[PDB]
Amino acid sequence: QKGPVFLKEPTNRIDFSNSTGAEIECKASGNPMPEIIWIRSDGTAVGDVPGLRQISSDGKLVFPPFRAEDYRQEVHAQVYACLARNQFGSIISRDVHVRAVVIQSYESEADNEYVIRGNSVVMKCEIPSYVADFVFVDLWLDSEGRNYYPNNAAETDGKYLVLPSGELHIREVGPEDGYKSYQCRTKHRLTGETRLSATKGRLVITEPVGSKAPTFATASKISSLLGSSSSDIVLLCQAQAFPVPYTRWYKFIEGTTRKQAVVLNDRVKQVSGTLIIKDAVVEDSGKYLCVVNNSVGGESVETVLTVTAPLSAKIDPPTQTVDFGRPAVFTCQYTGNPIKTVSWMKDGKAIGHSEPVLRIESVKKEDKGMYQCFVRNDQESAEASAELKLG
Amino acid sequence: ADQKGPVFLKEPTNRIDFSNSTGAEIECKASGNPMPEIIWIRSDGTAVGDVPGLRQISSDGKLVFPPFRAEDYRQEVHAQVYACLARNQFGSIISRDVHVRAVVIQSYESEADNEYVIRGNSVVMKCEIPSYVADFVFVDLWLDSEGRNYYPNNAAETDGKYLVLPSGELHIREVGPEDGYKSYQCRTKHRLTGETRLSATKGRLVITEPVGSKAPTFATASKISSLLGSSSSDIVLLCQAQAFPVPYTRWYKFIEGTTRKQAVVLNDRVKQVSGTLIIKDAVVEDSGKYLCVVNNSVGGESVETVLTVTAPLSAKIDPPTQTVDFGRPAVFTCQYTGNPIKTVSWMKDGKAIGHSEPVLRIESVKKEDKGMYQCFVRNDQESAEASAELKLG
Ligand SMILES: *[C@@H]1O[C@H](CO)[C@@H](O[C@@H]2O[C@H](CO)[C@@H](O[C@@H]3O[C@H](CO)[C@@H](O)[C@H](O[C@H]4O[C@H](CO)[C@@H](O)[C@H](O)[C@@H]4O)[C@@H]3O)[C@H](O)[C@H]2NC(C)=O)[C@H](O)[C@H]1NC(C)=O
Ligand SMILES: *[C@@H]1O[C@H](CO)[C@@H](O[C@@H]2O[C@H](CO)[C@@H](O)[C@H](O)[C@H]2NC(C)=O)[C@H](O)[C@H]1NC(C)=O
Ligand SMILES: *[C@@H]1O[C@H](CO)[C@@H](O[C@@H]2O[C@H](CO)[C@@H](O)[C@H](O)[C@H]2NC(C)=O)[C@H](O)[C@H]1NC(C)=O
Ligand SMILES: *[C@@H]1O[C@H](CO)[C@@H](O[C@@H]2O[C@H](CO)[C@@H](O)[C@H](O)[C@H]2NC(C)=O)[C@H](O)[C@H]1NC(C)=O
Repeated sequence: QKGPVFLKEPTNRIDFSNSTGAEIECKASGNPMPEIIWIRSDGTAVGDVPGLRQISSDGKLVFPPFRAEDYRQEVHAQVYACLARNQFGSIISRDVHVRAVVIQSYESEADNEYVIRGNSVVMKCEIPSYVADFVFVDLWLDSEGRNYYPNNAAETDGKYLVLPSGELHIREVGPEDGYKSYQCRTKHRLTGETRLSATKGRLVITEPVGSKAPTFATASKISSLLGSSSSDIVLLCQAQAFPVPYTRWYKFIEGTTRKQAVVLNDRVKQVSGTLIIKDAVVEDSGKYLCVVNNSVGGESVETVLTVTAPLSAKIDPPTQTVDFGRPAVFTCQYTGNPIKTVSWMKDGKAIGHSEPVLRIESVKKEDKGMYQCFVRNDQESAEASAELKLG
Repeated sequence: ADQKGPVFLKEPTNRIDFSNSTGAEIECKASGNPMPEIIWIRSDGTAVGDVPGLRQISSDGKLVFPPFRAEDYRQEVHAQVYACLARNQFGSIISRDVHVRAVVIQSYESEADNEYVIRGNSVVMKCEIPSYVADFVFVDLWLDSEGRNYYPNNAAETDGKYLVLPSGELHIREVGPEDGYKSYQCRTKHRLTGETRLSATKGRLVITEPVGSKAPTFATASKISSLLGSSSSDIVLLCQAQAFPVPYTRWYKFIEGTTRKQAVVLNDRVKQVSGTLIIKDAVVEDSGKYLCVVNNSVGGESVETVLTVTAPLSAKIDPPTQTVDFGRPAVFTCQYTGNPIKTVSWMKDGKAIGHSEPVLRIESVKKEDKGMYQCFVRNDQESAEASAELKLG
């Protein structure tokens, strides 16, 4: 009577510690009631692995907590999927990427910053790369016991500002800021446990002798970063000079040398030399230029920004009934950036068609069933289902 | 007879850097008949006199900056761009731009970082130098807890466990657990004061045994970077990425069409060490966009690097001297080298003639035209000049 439709579809990424474990739930409607079958991305069904992987009584895929020595890649590092099958047909859920992580101790270091008097600075929380995925800055702390907290930047005024990217920004540092030592608290997403940095960083304020031209922390005149739509993005410009330089941001026109001055508003803001883009959208993508001038001279560093958007898929029509021999057409309406590939499936099998529109010119008894459109990134996947009825 | 305009025998270098304690002396010498007078000037053409205890003109033509206390630093003296003026009755010539930079010595400490590495792949160890001494301080040698000294190599032979790169960082092939049993210290040497200093912090290699497999991961999320290099110098393009199983890496160089790319040809000159590309004895033609591609069974990643190779500026005028009979044609051809070239300009007895073309032609030689001529090639960071004389018959 009716094909399967996912009511609750597992997320693309499931990350958990070996201590917590995880349980993945998948549910779908239909008439008759579809059966839920957990599978790998390649389509094979998954069974119980003692102490490691279990199919629950309610149809949930479970990974109970386990010893680090019991780690298996075939289970814990595997990409899974949910299969909802019916007499009418079957559908496959978007890729479920399971990563079980054995929790391993780490140390964060707060770096010192050597500053020319009057220039603004940004303090970094150094996080070892192996925990870099699961660890972020909780807050900043100083020797006198003052707390600086992360905020979506509604108000950029004030001396100390914690950037959305986790660094601690400080306006116009004088000698009076040199008596403080700064420390950063890190938070682990999986364990929820907090840890202070092993090393306290502190500002070294050097009084300017003579004049100095703009000088960046690095000699690299170009870089890039990735960002999410609807998330607050930070473009850093790190330069020190005396007399204190002024910074302006420009945006190049696509495939052109020409560029426009970035317009600053209640969403796009500039804190000293740093640029913050709140509530980012895909169109913010492009090539940006930071220009730093002072009386003695000037420099320019470049940045390439790419703003990602979540993948979504919709098939028009959701349902259609065609007669034997007549054409049947499916149009996949998808969104999100970037898009690497489009692909189609029928009742859980690759149809070998990469175009957003799928058309069966002469329909047979075989073609009846559920159809799916799959859009994917390296990072992501999305799925939409549609049903085809005969007569 | 034997009468000739000025020509520089010794032209002071483009960059003069010295510590407040050491001091400096800049000497400019030029020939001529009669003996030319040497006069020190600024870039604007104004003459400079003696500033007591700070700047002094020696009558033999030396510009002297005796040692001074940090309190005595003057922007108008120590940070100034100078030039040498050699004048005679026939004309005058101005030397290349001389950038004088005096530096008050600041105490510093370099950090030898501990680096986390997955077993089996290569690692490069950073020596952090405070950005304010970054100009004047470089890595002299590496030293380890066992007392083994590693010295910077020209990269003649890149085989072997340990290779100190031209840039000063320490590269290590196929790190095993045993390579983490020891701790490393880098020794930095200050260029101006000649003093050597230990890192005072010993970095240690942490070898983490792989739990499952992981795709290529770079130290930073940046997919692009650029760097500058000088001709004849050994240039290092770093690719620092970890994966398990240990990944294989490929270097490419984009075509000027920018769509196409070619595999980098490895030879006795251009050679890569386990993912780190070294270009020895660099030339201008090595410039371009490079791509480091790290692919593995689990996945792949590619980082881009834009390299620019600079060559020193030099200028020479084809005739050094010529004598015209008032026959109307007269010609000077400026031979210049180096990269990049921002501007070419001709000067007459120390003043711009408003001609930027490499070949200066004076049609209609007249008594107004007698004097010294100069070709001037400039980039932002350097300058060069050539001298020539014009005589009448
Ligand atoms: C998930 O994996 C992690 C490892 O990746 C695992 O955490 C580790 O558990 C072991 C226990 O099996 C811990 O060992 C302890 O270490 C502390 C020091 O940190 C010791 O003080 C403890 O004392 C023990 O020693 C006695 C004998 O010497 C025992 O008889 C006594 O009962 C105590 O157990 C003990 O040695 C280890 O520290 C942690 N490591 C980390 C980083 O947390 C975790 O248990 C795994 N989770 C599950 C659910 O299996
Ligand atoms: C600020 O400094 C910049 C240099 O970073 C100056 O602009 C550059 O000038 C050079 C020529 O020397 C050009 O090749 C660049 O294309 C210019 N870049 C830009 C972004 O303009 C600029 O003139 C300086 N501005 C002031 C007011 O001094
Ligand atoms: C050059 O400047 C440095 C300061 O940067 C001077 O070194 C100082 O010397 C005094 C003694 O006269 C010491 O008490 C300080 O600790 C030193 N400071 C540093 C940073 O070394 C040095 O004397 C100056 N040189 C001359 C010739 O005066
Ligand atoms: C090596 O890695 C690259 C990605 O770093 C793989 O994919 C290439 O990705 C680009 C997109 O940036 C596509 O345009 C190319 O077509 C992809 N390459 C191919 C061959 O399709 C690449 O596939 C990897 N190569 C191998 C042999 O694994």
